[PDB]
Parts: sequence; C-alpha cells; structure tokens
Amino acid sequence: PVEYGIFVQRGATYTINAAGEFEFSGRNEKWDQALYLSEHFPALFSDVP
Amino acid sequence: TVTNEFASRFRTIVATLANVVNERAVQDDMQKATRSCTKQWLRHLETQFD
Amino acid sequence: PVEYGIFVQRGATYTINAAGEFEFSGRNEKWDQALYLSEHFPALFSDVPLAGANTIIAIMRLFTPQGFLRTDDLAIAANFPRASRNPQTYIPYTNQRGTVTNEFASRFRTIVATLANVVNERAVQDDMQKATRSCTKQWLRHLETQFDNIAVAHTDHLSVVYATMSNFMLNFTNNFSGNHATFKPDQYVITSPEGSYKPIIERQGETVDGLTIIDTSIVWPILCQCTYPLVRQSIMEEIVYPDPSTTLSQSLSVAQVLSKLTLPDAFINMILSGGDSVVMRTYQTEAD
Amino acid sequence: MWHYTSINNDTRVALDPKPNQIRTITKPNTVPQLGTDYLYTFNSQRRSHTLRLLGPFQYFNFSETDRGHPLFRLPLKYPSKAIPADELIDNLHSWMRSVHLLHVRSEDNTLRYNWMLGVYARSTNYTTPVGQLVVNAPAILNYSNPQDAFNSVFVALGIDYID
Amino acid sequence: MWHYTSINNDTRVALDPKPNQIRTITKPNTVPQLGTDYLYTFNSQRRSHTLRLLGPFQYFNFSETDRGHPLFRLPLKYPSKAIPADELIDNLHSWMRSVHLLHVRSEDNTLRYNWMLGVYARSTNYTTPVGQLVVNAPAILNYSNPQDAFNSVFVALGIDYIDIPITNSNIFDDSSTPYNVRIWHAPTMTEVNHILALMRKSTLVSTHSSWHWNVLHTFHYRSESDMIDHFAAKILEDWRQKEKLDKGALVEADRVIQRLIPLSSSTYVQRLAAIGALYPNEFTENVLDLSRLSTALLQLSDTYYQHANDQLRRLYRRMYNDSRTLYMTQRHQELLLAQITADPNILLYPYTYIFTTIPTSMNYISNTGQGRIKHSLTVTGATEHDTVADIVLGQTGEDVITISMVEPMSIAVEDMYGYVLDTPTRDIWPADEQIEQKGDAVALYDTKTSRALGMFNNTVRIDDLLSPLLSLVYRTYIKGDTMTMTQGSLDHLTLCAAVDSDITFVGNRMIAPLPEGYIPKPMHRNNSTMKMLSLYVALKKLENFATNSYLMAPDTSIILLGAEREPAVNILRRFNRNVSNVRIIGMGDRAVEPNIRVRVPFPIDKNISADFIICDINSYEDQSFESMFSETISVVTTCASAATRALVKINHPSEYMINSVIERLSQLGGVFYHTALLKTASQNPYSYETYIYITPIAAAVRFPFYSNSAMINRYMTAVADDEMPIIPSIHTVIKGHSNTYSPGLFCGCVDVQSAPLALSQLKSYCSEATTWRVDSDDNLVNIIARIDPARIALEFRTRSNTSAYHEYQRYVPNGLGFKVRKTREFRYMHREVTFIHKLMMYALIREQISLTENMTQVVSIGGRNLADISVVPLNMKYVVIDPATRIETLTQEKKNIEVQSRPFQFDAANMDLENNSIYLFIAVIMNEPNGAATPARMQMDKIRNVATAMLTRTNCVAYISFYEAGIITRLDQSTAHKTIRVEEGRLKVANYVPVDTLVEADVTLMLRDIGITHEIIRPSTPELIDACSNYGIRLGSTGGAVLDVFNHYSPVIKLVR
Amino acid sequence: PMSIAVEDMYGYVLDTPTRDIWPADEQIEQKGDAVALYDTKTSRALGMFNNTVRIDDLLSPLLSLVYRTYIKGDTMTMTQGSLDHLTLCAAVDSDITFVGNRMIAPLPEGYIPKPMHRNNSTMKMLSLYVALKKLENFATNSYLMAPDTSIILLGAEREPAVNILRRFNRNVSNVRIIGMGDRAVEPNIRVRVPFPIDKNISADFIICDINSYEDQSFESMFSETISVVTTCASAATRALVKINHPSEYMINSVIERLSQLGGVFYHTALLKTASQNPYSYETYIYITPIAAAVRFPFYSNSAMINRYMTAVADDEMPIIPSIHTV
Ligand SMILES: C[S@@+](CC[C@H](N)C(=O)[O-])C[C@H]1O[C@@H](n2cnc3c(N)ncnc32)[C@H](O)[C@@H]1O
Repeated sequence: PVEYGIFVQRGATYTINAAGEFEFSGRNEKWDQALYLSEHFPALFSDVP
Repeated sequence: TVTNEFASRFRTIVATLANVVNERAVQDDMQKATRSCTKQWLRHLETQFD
Repeated sequence: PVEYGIFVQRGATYTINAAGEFEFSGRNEKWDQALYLSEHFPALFSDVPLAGANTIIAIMRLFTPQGFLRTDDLAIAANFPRASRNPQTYIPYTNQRGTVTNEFASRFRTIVATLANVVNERAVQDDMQKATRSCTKQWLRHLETQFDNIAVAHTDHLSVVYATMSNFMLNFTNNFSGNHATFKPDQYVITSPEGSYKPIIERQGETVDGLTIIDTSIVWPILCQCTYPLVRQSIMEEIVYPDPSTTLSQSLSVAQVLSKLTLPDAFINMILSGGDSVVMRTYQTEAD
Repeated sequence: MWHYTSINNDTRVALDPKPNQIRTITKPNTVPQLGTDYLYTFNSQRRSHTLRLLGPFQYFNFSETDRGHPLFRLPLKYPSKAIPADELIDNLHSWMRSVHLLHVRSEDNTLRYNWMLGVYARSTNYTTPVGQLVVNAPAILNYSNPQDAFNSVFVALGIDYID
Repeated sequence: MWHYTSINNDTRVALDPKPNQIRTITKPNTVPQLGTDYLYTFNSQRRSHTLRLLGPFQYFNFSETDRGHPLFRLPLKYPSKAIPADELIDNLHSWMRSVHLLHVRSEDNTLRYNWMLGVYARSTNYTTPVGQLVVNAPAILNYSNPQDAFNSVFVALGIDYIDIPITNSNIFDDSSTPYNVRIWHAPTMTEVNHILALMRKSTLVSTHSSWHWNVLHTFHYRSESDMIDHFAAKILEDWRQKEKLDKGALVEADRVIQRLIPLSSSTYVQRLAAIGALYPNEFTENVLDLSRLSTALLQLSDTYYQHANDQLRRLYRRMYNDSRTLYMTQRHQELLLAQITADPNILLYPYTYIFTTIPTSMNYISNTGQGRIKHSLTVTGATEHDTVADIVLGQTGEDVITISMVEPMSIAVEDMYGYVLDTPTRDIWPADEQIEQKGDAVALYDTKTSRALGMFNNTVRIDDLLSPLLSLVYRTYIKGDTMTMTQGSLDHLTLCAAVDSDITFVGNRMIAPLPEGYIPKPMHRNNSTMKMLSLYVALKKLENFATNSYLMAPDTSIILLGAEREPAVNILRRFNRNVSNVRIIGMGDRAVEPNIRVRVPFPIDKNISADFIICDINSYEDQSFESMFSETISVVTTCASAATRALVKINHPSEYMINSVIERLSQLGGVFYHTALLKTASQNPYSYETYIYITPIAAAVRFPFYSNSAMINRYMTAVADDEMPIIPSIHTVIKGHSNTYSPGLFCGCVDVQSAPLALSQLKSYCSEATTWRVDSDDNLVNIIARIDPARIALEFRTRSNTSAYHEYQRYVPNGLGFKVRKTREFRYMHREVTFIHKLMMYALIREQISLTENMTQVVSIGGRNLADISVVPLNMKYVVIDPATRIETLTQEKKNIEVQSRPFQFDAANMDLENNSIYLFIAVIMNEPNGAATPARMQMDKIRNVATAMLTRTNCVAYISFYEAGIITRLDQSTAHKTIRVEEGRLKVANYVPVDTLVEADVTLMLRDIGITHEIIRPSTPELIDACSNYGIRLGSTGGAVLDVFNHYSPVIKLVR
Repeated sequence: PMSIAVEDMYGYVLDTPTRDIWPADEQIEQKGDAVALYDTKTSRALGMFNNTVRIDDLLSPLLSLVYRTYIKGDTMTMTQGSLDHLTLCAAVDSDITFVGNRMIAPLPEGYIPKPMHRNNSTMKMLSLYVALKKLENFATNSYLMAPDTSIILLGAEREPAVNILRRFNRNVSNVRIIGMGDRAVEPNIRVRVPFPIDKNISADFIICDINSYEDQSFESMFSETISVVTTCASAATRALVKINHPSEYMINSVIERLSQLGGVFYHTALLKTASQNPYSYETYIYITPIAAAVRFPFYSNSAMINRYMTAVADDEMPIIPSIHTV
C-alpha cells in the first residue's frame, strides 16, 4: 500500500516528449484500451525507478 | 478475530442477566437444583449464540 | 473472560528478538501450523507472567514438562548419523527408584489440585448441585490414584525405553530441548544454486498413512485401561529387554537402501556440475 | 501593537509521537501521575467523576475490550466519595499497559506515528478497511509531511474520505 | 604503580563450609536477617520482588519439594506492596530449616563440604548417579585439596564430566535457566587442552580463563541470546575490575580475566567478545541499566568498529576471527605468571594472545542511567570541518518533548511580595517644561506604544509565571504536609491565596488541621489578583517598615477599585478573618458581590472612605487624550481625598501625567503630598503600568516633582515600533557555519551516529544544547538548542570551523543521555536580572558601535571570557585586558582575538590609549581584579585618568559603567532586595562584594573640569525588547520589578573624541 | 570499615604557608624534583594503599545506619543546617521536610525512600562544602547556604554532591547550586577542561575538584592546573581547588600566579578533608583575597606537600597480606 501510494502519486500514466523523457500525469485514473492508440502509456511499465 | 465481538457482548449480557436471576432466586427461596437448571439453560443459549 | 481479555489483548503469539526478550503480537489471531516453522510461538506457552490474568498463567504452568535433556551418548560412540553438532534428546521423566513417593505422581496430584479448585470455582459460579460436584471431585481423585499407580511404570520403565530409543541410529534429528517457550527445530534445506531449495521440514500434507494427525485422547486409555509390567498388584512379571539386533538390522537396511537410492542421480550431477554457465560478452581492448 | 501576532501551528500533528516512542508511550514501566498523565475531579455537588487523560492519549477511541476494563467501572464503585488516588492511578496504569498500538519502528528522523488512525484502527479490532490496511502494512501509519499521512491512506483504500 | 597487584583466590571454594558446620549452616535456631542471611527489594515501578539469598546459600538449586514451600508463593500473595519483613523473614526461616544436607562430620581440620555437589544431590532427591553416590557415601563430599573434591566423584562414577544447572540469583524467578555448567574431569593441564580443543566442535559453549576449585568447567547455553547476556555481564565485570587494576589498587577478585571465551558461538558473541577485550569504556560510577547491557555493548561494537583508525579496526577484526583466543594486556599476563609461579598445579586457559601494545584509542563515555546531558559546547576544537553536509533534525513529538511559550517562575514566597518605589527628584515645574512634556505625552498616546513591548507585556503574563508556585502551595496543604506558619506572615497570605476556604488557627503558630471529610477547592485568581495582594503588602509595609504580620489593624477598613477585584477581596477577607472589625470593600465595573459594581467616574453622591485605597482602575482605551487625562486626574483626586494612604495605578505614566498629578494634589491640599512611584513584583514583568503611592505628611515635601524617573522611563523610551517584533522560530536543519538564522531554537532528533557531527555543527550558534535518548532501544538522540547572539558573534569572526567533534564521538552511543520522561523547554527561558542588564547594556553599546566610523578595534577591559563580544562587528579586531581571561593562543589567532592577560593600569602615564579604537569599561571601575570593592574616590581617579588619557587622541570612544548613589535611597525603601540589595550603604550585585557608589553630579563635574566631551547614557526599553527577544530570555517577575530602577541607576558614561 | 562520630567526617585540616619569599634558584631546584616525581611516578605501595582503602567503603556502614533508622521512623530530631541533617540528606534519596525547626517531618505513611547514591568523591565534596562554610566564619552551627547566594562544583560525577546539597538547602530561599565537569549528567553542566573561552561561571563559592587527564606532558598538567586555579579564583571570592600533584613548585607557582593576577597576595591554605581518601596526597588549596597584605605567602616543607614529596619511586613490590595456616 505505501509503495502504491507513492507510485500512484507520481501518476498512473505518462507520455513521452520529443526529448524521449517520460512525463507522468501525477494523476490516478483507470486505464482503458481507448488509450492504446494515444500518447499515454501505463506507468507500471515505465521501468523508471 | 479469534472471538466474535457480538457473541462476546451477548455473553456479558447473559452474565448480567444470570446474576439478576440468581439474585431473584435466592431472594425467593428457590431450590438449588432449579437454579442449576436456569443457569445451565442460560449457558446453553450463550453457546448457541456463539 | 477478563483474564482471557487481558491475555488475548497482550497477543496470541510472540517472537524472540536478538536481545532475547519476548515481543508479543498485541493481536488476537488463531494459530495455524505454518507458524510452527516461523519465528512465532503461541502465547499460552510463553510463561511470561501477566498482571490480572494470572489464573491462565498458572493453568499454562501446569503444562511444563517434568523430564530432562539427555545427551545421546551411545549413538555418538557408535558414530550414528546426527544432524546436530551436539545430539540431545528430552526424556519425559527421570527415574526415581529411591523415594517413598513418585515425583511425577506428586506433580500430577498438584495439577489436579489446581484443576479441581478451578472446576469448583466454575461449579459454584454456575449454581451447580452439590452432588454433581461431589461426582466430578470424586472422578478427579480417582484419576489421581490411577496416576499414582502408573507413575512408576513411566518414571522407572518408560524412561529407559525413551533413552535407548534416543540412541538408535535413525533418530538423527534433535526433537525437543524441553523448553516450550523458546524451542525451534533447526531447519536444514537442500539448497541448490540451480533451483528452488527443498526444506526437509514442511507442512506438505503427506499425512503418512494418517500418522501426522495427533489424537490427544490417547491419554485416557493409557492412564485408565492399560496394565504395565512394572505395576503388578504382585504377579512380578519379568521385564523384557529386546534384542538390539532387530531394530539395528532394520535401521541398517534403511540406510543402505538410501545410499544406493541416491546413487545414479548423484553420479550424473557430479559429471555435469561444471556445466552450468553464464553468457558473457568479451569486449576487446587491443589492436590485434 | 496594531497588527495581530501569532505562532500558528498544528497542535494535533505536534501531539503525534515518533514510531519508536509508540512502544513506550503507553509507559508500561512507570506509574501514571496527575497533572501529567491525567487529571480527575469529583464534582462533589453533581456527584460526577470527570477523568480527562492528557498527552497523546487525550484523543483516543476506546475499544469495546478497553471498556471492559475495571478503570471504567470505577465511577460505579461509587457514588459518592471521590475515587482514592491509589485505586485510580493503578487501574489507569493497567489499562494504559493494555493498549498495544500496531506500528513499525524506523531509524529515520522525520517520521511520526499517525496517532489518530492507529488508535481508530485498534479501536475497531482492525476490521475496518482502514484498520486492516493498518494491519497488513503498519508502516503506512508513519509519515513525514503531515498531509500525505492521510493521503497515502486515501489512495491505498481508493476511498473519497474516512469517518 | 605500574604492575598489577591482586590477591587472587577462589571465592567459591572459600564459600564452602566445613562438614560439622553443615548441620547448623541452615541455622535452625536463629532467625534469618537482611543484609546477612538475605536481601530483598521490591522494585516498586516494575512491581517485581527480587530476593537474593546470601552466604553459602547464594548458590543453591532448589528441590521441587523446596518450591512447594510458601516462601516461593510469597510474590503471588501480591501485587503489589512489598512483602512485610515479618512474613518474609519467618517464611525464609521455615524453608531454611527445611533443608537437610547429607554429610559426614569429621574431626579433621582440613575438610570442607562440597557445597555444590551436596546441594545438587539433594535437589534431585538423590536419584542422579552423583546423588546416589552422595547417599551411599556422604563422606565423599568432604575434601581438603579443592580440585580432588570433584576428581574423587569423577573416578568414583567413571564419568568424563558432570552437568550442573544454575539457578537465578534471584530466587523468586522460577523460570528457565539460561545455561548449565559442565564440570570436566581434567586434572592435568593437558587433559584441559584436549577438552577445549574438542570443545571447539560443540555449539553454544564458553569457559572462563581460569576455573573455581581449579577444575575445568564449561557453560553450555540453551540459546545464543542467553549466551549473549552472559558474555555481556562478564565483559562488564572484567571492565569494572580492569578499571581499578589499572589504578593499581589491590584486587581480591577470583580471576584476572573475568571475560568468557567463546569456544563455540554465534557471530554476535564473537563480536561482543572482540569489542569486550578492547576495554573501550571509560570508568563510570554512574548506575547502569544492567538489563539492557548486551544491546548497549553491541551498539558499542557497532560504534567502535564504525569509528576506529584502520589498524585498530583490523585488530578488532583479528579478534573477531580468533574468538577462541583470549586476548589480554601484558600486565594481565604478568599477573598470571605470578599466580602460576605461586601455584604450579593451577589450570589456565592456554590459548592467549598478549598485547605488546595497549591500543591508542579514546575511552567511551557510558552512563546508561537516567538524565539528559546539557553539553557546554566549545567554539573551537581539534577537528576542522572544511565543508559539512546540512544536518536535518527529524521533527520531535510533543510526547518526547514540549515547548511552552514562557518559562514559569521559580521563586521564594516572600519574593512575590516585593515593591520597588521611585521618589521624585526635581524641585520645581516651570511652565515651558509642561508644554515640552505635554507634546511627548499627546504624541506617545495618540501614536501607540511599541508592538514588541506590548507583545512581551501580554505574552509573559504573570499568572502563568506564579501558578506553579501557587499550585504547589495548594497541594502540600490538601495532603496535610503544611501545618506551621505564623499568622499575618506572607506565607499565610500565600496559603489564603492558594486555597478557596477559611484558615483557622488552633494556636498562633499551628494551622488548624484540615477537616477529615473534605478537600477545599483551589483558589480562583484572575491575572491582576496577585498584584493587588502585593500592593496590599506594599501598603502595610509603607505604613511602617519593620512589620512581620501583614494583618489589618483592628477597626480599620480598605477599598479595592477596579474590574474583577473579587479574588483579591476574598483572599484579603479570609486572610483577616481573625482580626476584629476588618472591613474590606470592593469596587469597579464588572464587579460581582461582595464588590460594588460602579463605573468611572464614580457617582457624585457616593462617598467612599477608608484608611487605605488600592486604586487599580483600568483605562477605557477608546477615548481622547484629554479624556484619559481628566479621568485619571479625577481618579487620583477621589483616591486621595478619601484615604490618608493611597496606591493608585497609572496606565499611561508620562512625565506630564504624573507631574500634573502632583500639581493637582498640591492644588487640592495646599501642602504637597509625599508621592512615590511604586512597582509591585507580582505585577506583570513588562507592564509599564506603575503605581503611585500617595500620603500627606506634616513636613513640606521638598523636590515634589518627578523627572527622568526609571518607572517613567519604562514608558517614555518605549515608542512607535519600526518593524514587527521577532517571533521565536524553531528551525531544524543545521547548516554548517552559515550565519543566517532567526532568534529562537533548534529542536529535533537525529541518529546517534550523526549526533556528534550535529553537536560539532550546533556549536556555531548555541552556547549549550541539551541532548538525550528516549531509551537504550532508540537509535535517535533528541536535541534542543537556544540560539545565543554572543556565540554567533564569536564563531563568525572568521571562516574557520574548528570543533571538539572527536570528544563528542566518545559520547556515542551511551554517553548521550537517557530520559523516558517528557521534557518541557521554553520559547522564553528565565535568566537573572543582572545578566539581562548586561544584555541591554551590550545592545545599547553595540547599536552605537555600528553607527561610528573609522575605529578598527574594540579594546574591552574587564571583558571576562569574551562576555563583551556581542558588541563587536565581525570585521573588527577584539582585544581583552582582563587578568582572568584564560589564554589559548590558538583561539586568539583563530577568531582574530587578542588578549592581554595583565591587569589594565589606570595610571595616566602608563595608560596605552590609542587612536581609532573603542574602549569598553563595563563594570570594571567598581572592582579590583581580585574582587575587592574600590572606594569611590579611587573610582573618581579611574574616570579622571581615563578621560585624561582620552584627551590626547582621535576617534576614541569609551563606555565606562557606574552605579549611582541615588539607587541606595531607593532600594532602602523598597522591599524587593532579591539579587540586587543595599548593604552598609554599598549596592550589592549577586555573586559580588558590595561596591561603593558614585554621585552623578560629581561625575559630570569632574568630566566637565577635564573638559572632554561626554554623554551619560542608559539602556532603554527598546534595548530590553531587543535583548529579551534576541536571546530567548524572558523577564523574571521580581526581576521585572527591580529592573527599571537597577537600569536607570547604573548609567554608562560615553566618552568620545 | 570506619567506626566514627557523624561530626568527625566533616573535619578539614589546613596548612598555612611559611616562607616569606621565593628566590629564582629555589624554583629550579624544586622544578627538577617536580618534573622528576611526575615523569617517574609515585610509589606503587602508596598508590595501592591509596586505592585499596577507598573512603566510600569506610563511610558506608555509618551512612547506611543513618538510613535504616530513618525509614523505620527511629529518627525524628535534628536541627536544620546541622551536620546530622546534611548526613540525613546524604543517606536518603528524597526531600526532607521540617514541621518545625527541631522536628523532622514524619515519613509519609505509604512509602520508603530509596538509599542515596554516592560516588566515592561525593562525601569529600560535602566535607569541602562544610569546610567552606566553616572557613567563611568559624562559630556557625547551621551549614545552610546564605540566601540569594550560589555555588559551583566542578569535576566529573559531581551529581550526588549537588543533589544532597540542593535538597539540604531546600528550605533556604534563592539558593543556586550549579554543577560542572566532563561526564556530567544534568543538573550538572557537562564541560571539559580547559573551560570554553566564552563561558563565564561565577559564584560566592567554588569547590573545584577537577581530576588530572593523566596522559599528558608535565608542561601540560602544569599549564592546565594553572588555568584551573586562575578560573577558580577569578570567579569566586572564596575557593577550594584540588591539586592532584602538589609539588612545592606547583603550589608556589600557583601563589606566584595569583599574585601575578591580583597584585596583592591571596590568603591561601592547603586544606585536607577528613572525608577524603585517607592515603590520597591530593590536598586542596583554599583561596581568598584579603585587604591585608599576605606576609609569608609561600609554602615550603608543608606537611600536605611532604605527603607527596617524600613519596618516591618504589624499590620493590609492596607486601601483600598473606594468610598462612601452619
Ligand atoms: C565586572 S568583572 C566581569 C564582568 C563583565 N562585565 C562581563 O560582562 O562579564 C570585570 C573583570 O575585569 C577584571 N578587572 C577588574 N579590575 C580591573 C582593572 N582595574 N583593570 C583590568 N581588569 C580588571 C576582573 O578580573 C573582573 O573579573
């Protein structure tokens, strides 16, 4: 739960700017496959420490 | 919990009620056997509730 | 209920820190056997005194063992296999040939002194008739004397059987240090670098034709319907001392079967022991 | 003199102990004292016994197991004379020894126990979702920044609030 | 002194009795006694009963028949009260009579009973083979040569050894034994070498370097933790022994090395032994918490290895690897060679490693007992922190420490009743002067008083200061602890003020005992109550001086005007319950009965009258200055027309207000009234609301008018604030050598390992900083620090960052304190009035030192241990000329300091005054360096010579403090003689001989005949606000009363060229 | 263990200086004796006796008996400020109330106070306090601090002394009793010698009792003890500083230093408390300025000094009491 709270505090999703740096939402939201075709990525697989 | 809080409270309820019926029995000169019987029926309900 | 309240509020279980002081859970929770392999111990068997719940502490102090920690001397002389660096076994009771009174029967009688006062308290609180009280009290005295009878056959005759059996070749692990509060069996595993380890000891659910299920009710026939050679009343049946050769020969048979059993697998694993390997880049740092 | 001057601060966050202190904040070893651990007065005319605990304990939801203690039965030993100090002191020592808050000790210098949440957790015998959240992960009660202390519970439970 | 000296002997063989003694060693006839037969203590907090038997019985294994005895059931007769002696004594007598050891009496003079074997035999009801061996042949227990005593048992039993269980020395702990001893066959040393070499193969086993009865025995542990606790207790014994062996004292201890050798053990034991053999600990007579010992020592390994130089570290690692080795100092081995030379047959643990070198390392401090440390941190040290990381103090709970707004007073009961007046000085009041003061009054009133002075006035409220004292008076009363005080005595008034009930007297000296059935409720005081009481005391003490009883005279009355005067009239009435016919009226708006409720101006028909009138009317606030003037005028008029003696409060004590008041009294009476501006000690410390005593006298009052009086200067030098007052911040992070910080504090907690560094950084800002741990379990050290401007003005003269960090390393971890109890520090701490006076003087000087141009340095003669330094700007060089300032030339050079440790010479010829330098002469003229008082003519010589030396130089400014004579006549009249008191006409500062006082007019006279320019100057209220806010100090109440008179009457002379 | 009267334990015995002047050659002749006696340590026999018959062990049965009569209620009468009262303050770890000036307040019915915890140097510090009140004036019966006065006790582990002193003076108004020294728990300030330069301790009295650091140069112990006496004298009108190594050169250089600081000579005397360890050569030096010039300021061949001077390097290891049987 605590690690969870930190992770979700960073955001449940992210985009990737032109630099290639990840940019997390800061927001918790349920994912939908409507997002598979968009800029957003699930944050769990960011593989960013 | 190891013990249901509801059954515990009912048991304390029958603790109070049983002492009330023992008070009432000794005041009313009742035989010890009939007392043992009401007391046993009370314990019985306590376990059924448990 | 109040005693149990303070008790269970202290914690259903506890562990032992590196300091060695017990630290309780503070949390009611049913024991399950998985916990037996962990750092936890049941709290009733802790024997740490607790204010306001002393009665439970006394009744739990009725559970303390009367035996001793024998060193497995003969088994060491014969070089029988032994997992512990110093083999030891807990005998349930010492021999007491000299005394007018068995110390074991005496202790059981004080146990029934405490238990009988506990049942009288419970009876008077629960408005019971004096006759049924006389009956439970009489049955209690009855057990006290029956124990007085079999106590010799235990302290003087079972104790030896536990000791010779302690020395047998196949009883390789230590079983019990005799202190319930801090005992934990040593837990060896067959670790492998190339796999998950196998504990020797686990709750695998192989009940071994039902063996691992324990009927405590076996105390009733033992106390109250079984004669012993040492207690004649007096036929004086001559004591039997079994030929070592039978148990010895089955022990040895098990051993040789076991080595020969492991052998083919153990051979190939030696042949391939160097065969495990890691992927490795070799970057070059020279012109040629 | 015209402008207001004040040192504003959250007294409740201040009242909350660091996690290592929690094992000893019940003070199992020392006997509780008036004017510090508690204060009790017998309003002689109203024949009422008012007992207010002090320090971190001043905000505390008693478990129903806590109410089964003799210390709460004390007013019913009367009417009417004020409870003698010696009975009150030691009974209070008993119930104070009885409370064992779940927690995780930590070497960090910035943590403080979430006194309210841990007390509320214990008070329900840990069957509330916040209670079992405290049980499976007691370290969650620990916190540095005061606000995130409840936030981490909200996010962990997925709930919009707590009563 | 170099070689160890000791009388080694086996105490256990000594403890064993001769066989005939065994029948009587149970002492069937005589009753057992404490301090001999046994000792028992009830640890009241742990609610545990520890009973240790003494003598031969101290080593005894109880039979299960022995445990069935009532004497062991005794702790269960409780909780909780300690067992009464009489039950314990006789029960112990019963069980001691019960023990009948088997033995054979013998006429030989060399035999001793084998106490251990006989007790162990009995303990098992003689069913052990050693037990039945004792039964069939009891004479075997008897022995001459100590070793053969066990040998004869080994040979007789044919066994290689014997295992004896050990009981707890406390005999009420029926719990599992930690381990058990195993006596071995031995007897040649070689058999022992074999038994040990074999012993390495076992599990949890240890031996002493030498054994009792010269028979090898090895402890075997049930568990590694029991082992750890044993090794710990013995490491501690070896340390306590070595600590005096090094001091060369004779030692009768059983063995030279009391430390255990781990023949087979876990890692924790090996490390405990390694760190144990190094003797890191400093000698310590402080009681230890013996229970936490192992943890403590493990933490010590955790520290010793953590900070030792690499060779020491490698030595501890060697020690940790060869755990079966017994490392020992050369002197120890010399002692062993001595005892082997004496007794060649003796066995000793063979595998030792002698230390050619005793390692060079600091001793660690270790007090595991209660008590927060209060480090007096030094400005510089051996360590040089070139650049330290910021230290973030983790925030504290209020459970571990609280921080109150103000420190409560700690004071004597008589002190609270302590008025300090100021008599008028000027002989006439010319009409222009009235206008010049009228403008100052209208301006100071219409533009209000400083927000900082007002905030201090309303922050340190007097009721909060007095309350713990007044509450303590109450608690001793209700428990019956008080019973003796004289009637009319101030302690009696204080009791009347601490309890809401009548106080009867069975006699003039003895208080009537509190009636058995009830406890009176605490007295309810409002904040102005105690002040009114002190004004009453002031009235009885002004009516006549020598009075011991403050009781009202019979057939006399008194009135107390002002809002909420009810508690004052109640305490006063009940205080005077014994005296006949004592009316005590009350008045004022918002006044409940008994007090009359009336509004100012009083109704025209009403005609109040008494022998006394303590007026205390408050200002209406929302009014014209003309309004407060006419209103206070009519208040004083009514207050004076009714009583021969009066004490009216002035809320706005302008010189114009008070002088117009005396003008008014002369306008009403013809002849002048004898007024004086009183200031009660129970009044709020920062309040400028001084009272004015008023009484007609038959003599004409020469010099009726006030001017520049200290009570008035408290109000006049207060002005409109320039900026919002500093509020005590409580910052946590400790930047290294960073100048920027607010006034306030440094609360926090930090890990013990980073703790010395914390104090090494904390030294930069804080003169001292208290530190402690909650428990031996805690990894953190709580730390509190005031921020003192002086130390900041010392450490910041240069960029250097030296510190005594290496010494602070010794305090980790046990040398930092322990205190489970809450501590309560304050955002405003108490300090003595004179120190505050020096702060106001240093502010009055420092804020002038900044404005001046060109002068390079500050030569402060008399600046003991750099007290003057807060005056000096960081760029300036600083020179002290005090023959009492201890010299570290490294610190002189480090902080740009220079110190001439010679008396300064006051002769004009040898004086070395210099251009462009600021000469401080703060309280130096009053005293010779040895502390003897300087006669006033000699002081005139001092000021004359200094002005004479100053006549011939440019850019020189001197600040010479002097006590004025006019204070004496003040202090002789006032009662508040605490700290500052007149004696034989000479003013006496605390911790000083009384010093003769100069006359001011004579000073200006000599200074004008010298012709040098000069300015009399005294610190003002803004200076007080500056110092008290900047240091975190709060004014004392009696200190607040005495401070205005004490300050205005010690002017500083400011010479300048 | 000692068997002695309670008044006896508080019994100082001074030695006044005799020589009228200190010629420069004499300083060298004594300096060699000092450097030699210091660098080559004092006799192992004198040191062993010094550390064997420890004073706490002697006093303890007396101090323990004072305690046991108290808790059983056997004591109830002693004057305030009397030495028996100080002894009761030292025998019990609790406050001592007085229902009257002559009668002790009865022990509250519900409890027995724990025995007072003294370290070995405690009782010596108490006897030095008694010595200070008895040197300030001779005829005094009550050893209570004067009102509005203060005192400081430097040295390691001075806590029990400050506790017994504070509780002893619980009745007198405004009696500060500060504590100092390394290894000092609160109430005592913990500080190391040399004292920090900013710190400015001050009182009517100063019972310095600082111990030697041992591992140091003779130049070091000389300069350190010099600065200790300097600080001890600049702060108090009356002082009682311990000298761990009382060479004639050390003490005479001390008086030379006090004359160097004050101009006029101080009236020193080498005190030796009865509660001090019997074989210790660590004599104290009382120090107080007086209006009269101090004729014969310097010591020589004083008995307190001779206890240290005639001690020398041991020739052989000291006899240890054997217990032969035949
Ligand atoms: C008033 S005391 C120290 C108090 C000082 N005001 C402070 O802030 O700490 C002055 C000190 O200067 C030294 N002294 C006294 N008379 C002196 C003189 N005539 N010349 C030089 N120093 C003197 C004394 O040692 C004395 O301790």
